[PDB]
Amino acid sequence: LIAFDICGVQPMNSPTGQVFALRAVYGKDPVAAGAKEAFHPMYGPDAMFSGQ
Amino acid sequence: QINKWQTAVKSRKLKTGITVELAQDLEANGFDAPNFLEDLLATEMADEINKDI
Repeated sequence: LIAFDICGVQPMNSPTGQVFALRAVYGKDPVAAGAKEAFHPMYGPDAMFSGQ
Repeated sequence: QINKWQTAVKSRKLKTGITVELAQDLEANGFDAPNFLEDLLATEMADEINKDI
């Protein structure tokens, strides 16, 4: 076997568990169409958001 | 004069049946699954005994 050296495990102690995640979101409303992610790795920062 | 009042003992019988998956979910959800089952039957029986009496 390939074991599980290629994936996460996070074993359960209850069936049907869940995972949360945090996105830093800008534009005065974290939950809105078009809101943007501050630390997204592919998309660059809004270089002038805090500036001009 | 001495007379006697007699009767045979009669029976009551209950069963539940909990799958292993259910027992596992009960444990996960904070229930003592093996004791839960016994309390269910014991309680239901004791209640039925009170109804009978």
